[PDB]
Amino acid sequence: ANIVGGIEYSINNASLCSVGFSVTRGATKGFVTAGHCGTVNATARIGGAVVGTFAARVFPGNDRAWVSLTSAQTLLPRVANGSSFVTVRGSTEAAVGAAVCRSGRTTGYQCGTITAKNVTANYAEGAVRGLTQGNACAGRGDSGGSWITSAGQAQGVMSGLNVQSNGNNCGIPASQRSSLFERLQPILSQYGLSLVTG
Amino acid sequence: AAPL
Repeated sequence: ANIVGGIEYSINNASLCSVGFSVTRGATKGFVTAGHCGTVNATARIGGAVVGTFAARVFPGNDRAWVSLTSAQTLLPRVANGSSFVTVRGSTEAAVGAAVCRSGRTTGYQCGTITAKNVTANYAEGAVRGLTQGNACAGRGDSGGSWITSAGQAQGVMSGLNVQSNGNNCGIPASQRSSLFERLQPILSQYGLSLVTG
Repeated sequence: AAPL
């Protein structure tokens, strides 16, 4: 499979999440995703085919994971936006007020702005701290997906949101959305990963 | 807010 940020992958033939970003760790290929998506050694599939396994994760507390891929996989410096792509150029952290988009398998590519940093989410499992909040909307299944600026700077991976009964927060005004993502920089240094860019 |  071609590994592009935003695309669907399954975990142990049951939950779905979205790919965050292609990365490497020496000769190993992988992608970063959300911690709550799978446990260590869970099998990841893209399109019915095994692409890799969860190599490490931290959830709750933080919400981060990276999946190590087999070498057959093609890592690409790209995030899906409909039939188009946004090139990943780097990982400069954007400030509050900055515009940002996110990509996932449930709501596709959505944009909004960053509204606050260092938010705590109190999920059923425990708190996750240090999250950035944006008001771009998202839905169940978008976990793990890319948050990136149009400029191509990788911000983080989708963690959670104030979901409504329709499975997303896209039908409430931007003002009432709390879409939270895990920052990329701590995940990259914690696992010693380098982002694939183009 | 819930995971995702």
